[PDB]
Amino acid sequence: DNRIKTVVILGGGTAGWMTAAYLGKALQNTVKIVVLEAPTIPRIGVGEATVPNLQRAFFDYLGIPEEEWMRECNASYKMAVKFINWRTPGEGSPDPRTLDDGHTDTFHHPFGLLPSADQIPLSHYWAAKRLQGETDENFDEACFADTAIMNAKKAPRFLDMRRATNYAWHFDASKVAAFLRNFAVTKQAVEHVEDEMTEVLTDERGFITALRTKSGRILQGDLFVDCSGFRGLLINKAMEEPFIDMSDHLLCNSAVATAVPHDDEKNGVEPYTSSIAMEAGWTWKIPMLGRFGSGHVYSDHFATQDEATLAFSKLWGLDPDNTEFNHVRFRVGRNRRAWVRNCVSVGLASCFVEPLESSGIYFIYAAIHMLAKHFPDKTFDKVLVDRFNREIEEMFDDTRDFLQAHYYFSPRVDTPFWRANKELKLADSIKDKVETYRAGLPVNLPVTDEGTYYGNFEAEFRNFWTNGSYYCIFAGLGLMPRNPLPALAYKPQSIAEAELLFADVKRKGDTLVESLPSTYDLLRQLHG
Ligand SMILES: [K+]
Repeated sequence: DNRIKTVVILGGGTAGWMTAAYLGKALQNTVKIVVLEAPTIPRIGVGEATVPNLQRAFFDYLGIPEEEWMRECNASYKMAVKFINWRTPGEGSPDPRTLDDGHTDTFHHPFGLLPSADQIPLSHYWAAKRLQGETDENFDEACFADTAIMNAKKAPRFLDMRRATNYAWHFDASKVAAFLRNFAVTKQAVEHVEDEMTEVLTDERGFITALRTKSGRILQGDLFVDCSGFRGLLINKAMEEPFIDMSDHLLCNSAVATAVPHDDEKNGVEPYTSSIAMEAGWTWKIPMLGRFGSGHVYSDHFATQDEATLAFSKLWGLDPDNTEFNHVRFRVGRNRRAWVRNCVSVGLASCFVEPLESSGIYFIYAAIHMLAKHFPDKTFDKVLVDRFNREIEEMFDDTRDFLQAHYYFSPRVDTPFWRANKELKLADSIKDKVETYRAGLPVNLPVTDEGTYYGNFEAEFRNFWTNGSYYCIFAGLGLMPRNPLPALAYKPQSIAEAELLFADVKRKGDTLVESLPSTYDLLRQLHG
């Protein structure tokens, strides 16, 4: 028996309890699991957004129904990230300004794969018509019916819970973590030790043999998972793995957040996350029932905590001296290696980017999934560790580049922050993709249908940011192809077939906007 016998997870929150619950299922009762988590001082719940695979890849794996967990964390529905004021100058405002060309400064990044005609995505037929003046429609409204549903604030399900569209979730992270702790302790026999870590004990090879807690108790184990957050108490301190700072790619390094009571009856509930451009970063808005989480992400090189706090307060008309605020300084980048010896980092201890595309929980689920597949024995085969590390670094570096593109192709030059973004270097892989896009070609064409894509985690993981996503961001920000895809000039029958697809998107939008309940009414039914 060369097998791991005990796994010790350092830290709770979403990373620790997701790791514990998932390995609890994956390891089929053959391994003892211990979580060491300090008792937490409650923070105001500032909200978290997600991607659509979360229910199939995580909660369904555990046998937890959607309704059951949503009801315990005041969850709500997300059909997109909506970008506001990313092309126009001025102070932070929740209200979209007007472009020079008359359009409102808003664009959406929704979920779902674009349809095709003649093996060409609908994106390309839209681009051809827009470049030739045959349409004035934006990409998002021409190509996704979700745009019209979100503009009317309708829900992504009917009141009988029939599905109408793709969606993800908004929720209180600290409640999801509590829900998962309860699940893991009562249904999977995870041991919860409520204490702080004071020592990390190592053998002659530098492998961890145990942690000591503040009370003096020693927790022995074979494999250690670092979910300790930005401090990286195992991976960075004890194992001495360097963190690669990537502030030469992304500038924001701080946030100030709160939760804002909201009149759902008067205003309705928006089925989407908003990203509101500010003078020295951007502000998230994550609606739940009765409230929204909000947070201004900023670079402390271009604004002081007080400046940021004032600009954030002015957005929502908060009184800055009579408001509860959380302040965070973050690490941007990743570890040189995520897994060293018998220490595997997951969550913030591993890697982090600002939540501009709701990547946080995804990075956790992906790391845990890959750990279960690369799960070691006590010989810790180096190839197994290497392959895991290689997946984590490519996943992170890919999303990092995608995020950088949101900033680099903003036309804003009104503040030193917006201008500073354009003096950073683009990474090679994203320069290559921009060039491809600019010639009218697709970037990262989806391999498969939407069922298979959101059904099989490996299919999404290998094609996470597809053609549709690059169009949403580049076209949204005003970067167009230099010309249409030249093949389209030879394909009049394919042009006409795409016209039918555009008409289908319009019909679906008009029909569903008439018949769907409001997001508010679906939430009221769900939360009982
Ligand atoms: K051991």
